[PDB]
Amino acid sequence: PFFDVQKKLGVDLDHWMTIQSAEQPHRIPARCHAFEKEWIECAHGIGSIRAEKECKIEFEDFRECLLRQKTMKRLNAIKRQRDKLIKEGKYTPPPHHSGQEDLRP
Amino acid sequence: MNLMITLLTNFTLATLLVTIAFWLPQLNVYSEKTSPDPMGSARLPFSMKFFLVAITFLLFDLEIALLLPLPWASQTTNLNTMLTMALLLIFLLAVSLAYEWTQKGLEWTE
Amino acid sequence: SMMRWNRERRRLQIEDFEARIALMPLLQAEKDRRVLQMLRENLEEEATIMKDVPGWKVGESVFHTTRWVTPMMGELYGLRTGEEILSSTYGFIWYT
Amino acid sequence: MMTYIVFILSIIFVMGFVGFSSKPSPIYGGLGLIVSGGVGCGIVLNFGGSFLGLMVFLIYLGGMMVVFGYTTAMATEQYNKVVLGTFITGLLMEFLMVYYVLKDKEVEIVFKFNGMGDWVIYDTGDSGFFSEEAMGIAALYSYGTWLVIVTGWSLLIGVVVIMEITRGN
Amino acid sequence: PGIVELPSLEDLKVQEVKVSSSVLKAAAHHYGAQCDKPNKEFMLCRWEEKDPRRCLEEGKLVNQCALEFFRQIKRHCAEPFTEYWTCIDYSGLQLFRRCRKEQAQFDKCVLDKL
Amino acid sequence: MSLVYMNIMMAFTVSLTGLLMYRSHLMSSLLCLEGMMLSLFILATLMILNSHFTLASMMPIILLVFAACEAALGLSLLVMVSNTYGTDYVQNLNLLQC
Amino acid sequence: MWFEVLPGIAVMGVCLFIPGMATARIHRFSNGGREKRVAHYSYQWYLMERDRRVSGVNRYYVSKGLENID
Amino acid sequence: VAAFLKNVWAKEPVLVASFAIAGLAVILPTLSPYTKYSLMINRATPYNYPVPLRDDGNMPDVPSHPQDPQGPSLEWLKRL
Amino acid sequence: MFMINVLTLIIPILLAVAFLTLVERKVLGYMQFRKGPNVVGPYGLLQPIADAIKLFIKEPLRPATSSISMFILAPILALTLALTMWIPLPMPYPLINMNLGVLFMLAMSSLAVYSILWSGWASNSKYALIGALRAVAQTISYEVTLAIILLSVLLMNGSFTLSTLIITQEQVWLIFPAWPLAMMWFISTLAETNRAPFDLTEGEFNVEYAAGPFALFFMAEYANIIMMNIFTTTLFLGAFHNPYMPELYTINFTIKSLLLSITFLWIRASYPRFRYDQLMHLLWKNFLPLTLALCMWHVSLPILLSSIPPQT
Amino acid sequence: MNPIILIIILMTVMLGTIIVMISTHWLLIWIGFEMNMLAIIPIMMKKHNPRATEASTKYFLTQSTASMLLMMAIIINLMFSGQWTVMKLFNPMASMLMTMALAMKLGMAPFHFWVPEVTQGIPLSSGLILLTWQKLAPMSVLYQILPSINLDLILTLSILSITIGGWGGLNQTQLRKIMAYSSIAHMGWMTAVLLYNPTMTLLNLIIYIIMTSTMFTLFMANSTTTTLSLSHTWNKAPIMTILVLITLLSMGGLPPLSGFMPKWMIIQEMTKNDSIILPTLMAITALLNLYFYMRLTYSTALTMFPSTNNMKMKWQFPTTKRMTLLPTMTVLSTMLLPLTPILSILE
Ligand SMILES: CCCCCCCCCCCCCCCCCC(=O)OC[C@H](COP(=O)([O-])OCC[N+](C)(C)C)OC(=O)CCCCCCCCCCCCCCCCC
Ligand SMILES: CCCCCCCCCCCCCCCCCC(=O)OC[C@H](COP(=O)(O)OCCN)OC(=O)CCCCCCCCCCCCCCCCC
Ligand SMILES: CCCCCCCCCCCCCCCCCC(=O)OC[C@H](COP(=O)(O)OCCN)OC(=O)CCCCCCCCCCCCCCCCC
Ligand SMILES: CCCCCCCCCCCCCCCCCC(=O)OC[C@H](COP(=O)(O)OCCN)OC(=O)CCCCCCCCCCCCCCCCC
Ligand SMILES: CCCCCCCCCCCCCCCCCC(=O)OC[C@H](COP(=O)(O)OCCN)OC(=O)CCCCCCCCCCCCCCCCC
Ligand SMILES: CCCCCCCCCCC1=C(C)C(=O)C(OC)=C(OC)C1=O
Repeated sequence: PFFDVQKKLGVDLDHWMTIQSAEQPHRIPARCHAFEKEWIECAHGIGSIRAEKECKIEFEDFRECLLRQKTMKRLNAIKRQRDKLIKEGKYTPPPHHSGQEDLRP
Repeated sequence: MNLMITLLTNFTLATLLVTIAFWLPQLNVYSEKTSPDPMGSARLPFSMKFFLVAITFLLFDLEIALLLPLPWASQTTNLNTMLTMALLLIFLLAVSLAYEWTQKGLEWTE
Repeated sequence: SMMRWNRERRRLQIEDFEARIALMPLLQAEKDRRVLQMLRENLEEEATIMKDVPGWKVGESVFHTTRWVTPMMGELYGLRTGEEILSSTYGFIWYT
Repeated sequence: MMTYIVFILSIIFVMGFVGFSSKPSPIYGGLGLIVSGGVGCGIVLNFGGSFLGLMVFLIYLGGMMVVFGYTTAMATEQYNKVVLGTFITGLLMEFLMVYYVLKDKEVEIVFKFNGMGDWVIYDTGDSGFFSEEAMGIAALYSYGTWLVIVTGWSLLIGVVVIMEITRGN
Repeated sequence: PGIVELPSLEDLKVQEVKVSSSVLKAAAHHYGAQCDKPNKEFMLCRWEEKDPRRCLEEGKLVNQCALEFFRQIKRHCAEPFTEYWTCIDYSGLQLFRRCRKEQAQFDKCVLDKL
Repeated sequence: MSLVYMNIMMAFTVSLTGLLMYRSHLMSSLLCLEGMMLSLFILATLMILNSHFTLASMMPIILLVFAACEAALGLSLLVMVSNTYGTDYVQNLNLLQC
Repeated sequence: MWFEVLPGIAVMGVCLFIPGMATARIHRFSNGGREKRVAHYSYQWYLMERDRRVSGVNRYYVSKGLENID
Repeated sequence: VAAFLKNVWAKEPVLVASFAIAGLAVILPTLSPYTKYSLMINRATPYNYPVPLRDDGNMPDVPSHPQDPQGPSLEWLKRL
Repeated sequence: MFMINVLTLIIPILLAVAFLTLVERKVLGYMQFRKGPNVVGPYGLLQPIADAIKLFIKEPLRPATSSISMFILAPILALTLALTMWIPLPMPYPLINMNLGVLFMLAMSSLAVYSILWSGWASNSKYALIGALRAVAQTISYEVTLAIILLSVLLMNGSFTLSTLIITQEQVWLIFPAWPLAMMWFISTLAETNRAPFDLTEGEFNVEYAAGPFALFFMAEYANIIMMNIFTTTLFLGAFHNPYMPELYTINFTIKSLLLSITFLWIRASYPRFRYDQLMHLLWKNFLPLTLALCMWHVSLPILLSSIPPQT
Repeated sequence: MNPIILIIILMTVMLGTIIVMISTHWLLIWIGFEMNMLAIIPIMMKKHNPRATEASTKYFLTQSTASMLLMMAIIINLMFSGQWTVMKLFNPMASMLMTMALAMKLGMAPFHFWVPEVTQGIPLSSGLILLTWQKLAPMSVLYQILPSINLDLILTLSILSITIGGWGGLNQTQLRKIMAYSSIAHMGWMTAVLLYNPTMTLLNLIIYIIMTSTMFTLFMANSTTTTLSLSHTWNKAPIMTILVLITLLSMGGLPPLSGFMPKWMIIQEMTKNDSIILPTLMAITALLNLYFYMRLTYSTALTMFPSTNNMKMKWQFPTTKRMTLLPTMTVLSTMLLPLTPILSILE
């Protein structure tokens, strides 16, 4: 039983806290506002059964924005290869990745 | 970082003073004291009233926790709704106090 | 007295906020050039590090879409020293 | 070491729960949950949640664990192998997790977890002249109307229920 | 997926506005009045493109129009401006309300000479 | 995912198994229950502060208040138990086996 | 008489005058003869870190004015 | 309504002051003429950036410069 | 350099607590038509030094503690919380300038009852435990009106920033819009620190501590007294602040806080003690209804006057 | 209890269940369960004896543990989905934890271990609320999360609930434990047809609530809590023996009665999905429930156990109890099978 009293009576009891793409105070965007807006506008109206297979790209984009697992795995690979080349002496860091370059602005 | 250093300094000063208080007069070689209370050995009687004032504290402190964002909530653009809900929270705290009154909850610690 | 003075304080707050608003285009342009500088530096150091690893695409987006994504803290300050890391990632929180 | 500090606090956090999940005595359990609340508050403070961490102090520790220690001090009249065994068991489980995720930079107990410090996942922008956390909590009175109604009604009913079930009549 | 395309380091070179935050805040309202047009071109480009790489050249115009703002202060009113941003610079919250006579001298000199 | 979530979830499961394996006391059980609530507070807080989802910042406070009220209820239940047997021992609560 | 309590109040008042005077002089000494920068908000921290980068001496408080532009 | 009020003010003046202050706090914002100015000041405080509009060709009331006459004015806030 | 600033905070706190004992004995002496100490030092100034040397070489009382660990931790927690209540205090600049210094102080004062509770349970006396439960219930009772009065006053401030509370009071003292909140605040902070007429720990919990640790509890309690008077001074009697001469603010708030601490000393030599139910009646049936009514008034009042203070 | 306070507390129970039913946010679901538990605790402690306090303590522990697992499932849903809609769950770990939490709230086996205790400890009216109204909100959440419910988990909980609630009541002489093990078996029947057709779940829930309300209303009318006290009914109120006869023959699923209606329809929606073994085993296991229903009808209606002398006094006082809806519920729980296609109103 989902007695949709809110849509029937036209009141907004809890839809505002439901998603990150909703109206936030002082127009603060979430860090994955665009990804969630794209996933919601993809998966709207077509049902969950169609939405699990027809909006997989937007949902993988949004999940990887949220958790950043592919990003952190890529950073793990870059940093670990960098540490191996430092340990082998095949590589040196640049001066701008050591703190001796007087940052931009 | 300055705050963590300050907390560590205050804890270290307190522990140093407590160690001096618990170990400087131990070096006194005074005397061994042979055979070192209104109730003799009876058990502690449970007071229902102390527990009642503690739970009344806890519930009104939860209502305080709801009231704590009000200096930030006065800055909103939806001020009629904000003012209504603020007066409604303080009114429900007052209704909690009135019900605690009239059902003899504030008795012998009034 | 509190009426007059809190009204004056609101006008002073609006003045400070419009000073901020007048400064936000320049700070936004410098911020954009700052993050693009750091991403180009990370890209070139990835190109000179990730030469041995088979099947690696340098600068490959982990996202499917080609829309710009705001850079993560580890994406920008990953290859740098821990002093710049701590200053960027807990500097404001630990400040006094 | 300092870039891992939240992680280090979180390790203390897990240790603190083994300080009372082994259940030595409810007063030592209360002390362990107080130290756990302090370090978990510090974890909340290090993502920028100052108001939420001060709710952990003012309401969880200074409000509620006061009442736990108060009620416990009115019981357990003042004067183990299983406790210390379970304590070292949970401690060795947690340090094996630490050792695995620090030697592999990846672990999977139930979910996959990264092994780098959690500073990496943060945002690189500013929030202007407001804390987003403070304004989202200030939003409780304008946007959060139904939530305030049901929370205040549940607290009023909580006062009524506590007075009913402790009266004995 | 695909390769992200970043601009080269030559595309990011520009004459940086290397002044402090009190120098910016003291000169803020005249910067918001006089450097209006390329700033609003840039910020409209920045909220419509939603991508800073598509907004670089307009930003250069910002970094072009800011410097001409300060040179035109330096050619005519460097001394009341310096006296004003020093008093702004003393304060911890950088209050305008502590610094009204220096603001009055700076606004009088800018309204006369510029 | 992030590494601090590992420790907050594992803390929740530690306090779960503490709340799911009683020793003697009902107070130690309520301590494990409120440790579970505390770990939920920390975990929801780190998510909401992570994703900058602004409106859910009032969410953990609510998660505090209700559940803290819940704790009050449990404490009163414990007191009624301690107003029958003199202790809060869970082995005295076996009158309902028959 | 009643002015006999005044040496103890004077000692206690000097002992309360020391912390505020000391933190004011330390905030002037550690920040280039000025107040400590209050950064309660992330915009204020953004400006303060921009000052740290534009000074060239890795210090936010060393200010750069019209002499730094051409 | 008259003897009862003097009786409760004689016996329990703390409660009478409580309900009087709470009653003024309820009713007086609905009767105050300055309640509207609170709304108008809180909506005129610019926390965000005033993101400009693309001039399509027909916006007669939107200014091109902040010092232009058209647009929202705050002379009521300066004067009061 | 910051460590020097922490030392110049915490060492003069200890010195002012040491000489507050002399000021208490002298002011209670002259209000009782006698003198206070004037033999041990010149004008009595060496009495706290003599008394500290006396207490630190007195025999340890050596109790049978229930828990050794909490018997150690209760003075440690009392002194640590007594010292950390000073670091957001703006005078005119705090040691730790934070955005939520008010709420920080309310939190660290809410944590102060664990020292009383652990010292009461760590003693084997059931009488000491009953006294500790009474003192904890008293303190957590008056923390309610501390929180609500403090919230109602900070509705005129705009934030929980203590440094903003000086900017708030540059045209008027905040006691003029909020004197009923001020007087209930003042009596509630008098009831926080177990101070007369609310001192039922002296009327017939840490009596099992030796002279050293009992002196540490005593000095933590007087550090709380000086601190709550300074916090009441900043909160209701905000002094003039010239930013180019901060010592004007420092001399001014020091004079006001000394007068307010002498006002605590002047209350304790004027009234008899409440019975325990009488100050419970004072909280729950007198202070808390007016506190809620004035909280409604100070919510609705900046809206009806258009005097809502700035967020920043 | 003060009757005004009783009305406010029952409205708060109903309010918490309605807040679960009508809300689209997960925090409001959790709030509805918290409000529901917090308000139902005094209904259990109404008579103030140690059995009610023990039952309320056990109920508090199980429902608090379920609420914590519910909030953990919600938090993992916010991890792996970034949002709060009460809909399908975007992680099998959060799906497993929420199915466990709702199984603990319903008392489905092997989390059934609080249902025969608490129902024994509390009065018949509070047990009526616990076995009828407190099944509404978790079945509503299970209605709305069923695209993410694991099949083997819900079917394991269902068959384990049916078998354990069948073998529970065979050893029982206390009527409230009989209704509790009947509750466990029927909740297994409701959740077994859940992922196939939730309309039949709703039909089983409505028919079970009608029959359980009929049986508790008869128990409150006759003031009997044991089998052997229910056996005195024929010498006092002979019509009530006929009513408990037809209602217990209904609850066993015997045609032509209405309690045959749900389980048959459940089989009617499970043989469509090519499950033949599972509804057969479920139907054969329901014979255990029907066996102890037949035991109760033998003790009450079909034989005459010996009564005592003082019963002759109770012949002189008619029933002054407000037997609310007892003819209506007695008719609806027996003679509703010719109206079987009415179930489309639940679609
Ligand atoms: C910050 C600087 C200091 C601030 C001032 C404080 C300094 C003075 C200290 C004096 C020594 C105090 C020693 C401890 C005393 C404790 C006992 C005590 O006083 O109990 C309090 C007493 C307690 O009551 P009681 O016990 O005296 O009276 C009997 C009470 N019954 C009947 C319940 C038994 O009074 C209060 O609670 C009053 C609190 C403050 C009231 C403020 C009211 C302000 C006016 C509001 C408006 C009124 C008009 C109506 C509306 C008009 C609208 C236009
Ligand atoms: C509508 C406005 C908002 C209202 C809600 C907000 C209130 C804010 C303040 C919080 C109050 C919380 C506590 C309320 C408890 C009320 C019940 C009560 O105290 O009754 C008992 C009392 C007599 O005291 P007694 O029981 O004898 O005490 C023993 C010691 N002698 O009985 C009495 O003293 C009689 C009390 C009832 C009559 C009070 C009348 C006051 C009228 C003031 C002027 C009009 C103000 C406008 C609002 C009127 C609302 C009725
Ligand atoms: C921030 C400021 C804080 C200030 C805190 C302290 C306030 C009070 C400061 C001290 C005021 C003066 C104290 C004088 C004490 C009495 C000294 C005296 O007269 O001692 C005499 C005694 C015997 O001498 P004898 O030679 O026998 O005399 C016979 C003469 N034919 O000889 C002796 O006893 C030996 C000499 C002992 C000297 C002790 C002096 C007092 C030390 C107190 C500690 C604090 C020091 C000051 C700190 C702040 C200033 C830097
Ligand atoms: C039984 C054990 C022993 C008992 C005695 C000792 C423990 C009890 C007494 C000490 C209590 C310590 C309290 C520590 C946290 C206090 C809250 C806090 O830090 O608030 C201040 C501030 C928030 O203000 P804000 O301005 O927003 O932050 C700056 C950015 N603008 O936030 C900040 O500035 C954040 C700074 C970075 C994060 C700091 C984290 C500190 C370390 C973790 C907590 C330490 C205490 C753990 C044990 C507590 C036991 C009660
Ligand atoms: C998709 C589905 C959505 C939801 C659909 C609707 C679901 C309906 C669930 C019904 C739950 C009923 C719960 C119990 C009734 C609530 C009120 C209550 O507590 O009544 C009992 C009350 C207590 O009286 P008391 O003084 O305690 O008596 C003790 C003896 N001296 O009074 C008594 O003891 C009096 C004795 C007779 C009471 C009979 C009450 C019958 C109530 C149930 C009617 C049938 C359900 C509605 C129709 C079917 C709908 C599915
Ligand atoms: C080393 C720093 C000081 C350590 C603490 C000792 C001095 C302060 C407390 C001593 C004290 C004084 C002066 C005192 O006067 C007094 O009586 C009212 C006490 O007992 C209740 C005391 O404990």
